[PDB]
Amino acid sequence: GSVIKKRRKRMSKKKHRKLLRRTRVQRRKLGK
RNA sequence: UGUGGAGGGAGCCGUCGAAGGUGGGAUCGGCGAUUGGGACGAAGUCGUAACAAGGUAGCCGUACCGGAAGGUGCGGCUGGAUC
Repeated sequence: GSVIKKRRKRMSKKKHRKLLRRTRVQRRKLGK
């Protein structure tokens, strides 16, 4: 088993997560 | 025998009636000032996060935080090394 794969996975996950932290307001108070 | 009679038609009325209109909706596309992140880039800036115990072992899930890689906490795994 390697960890390169899991790391690329992890990075995509993290960037999407931080994007959601930054847009937690706009998503809610836009898409109603 | 007579403008007689059935009877029929014209004509008219009603049912159904396409197209035309009104109506608020569905669905499908396009545009959209601005805003995202995605790929590639020549060559550059910021750092050293990772690979050897990568110099704080990494990694999974989650929460918080941070200029950025990332850091810390709780639990877990070895796909973790020496003795």
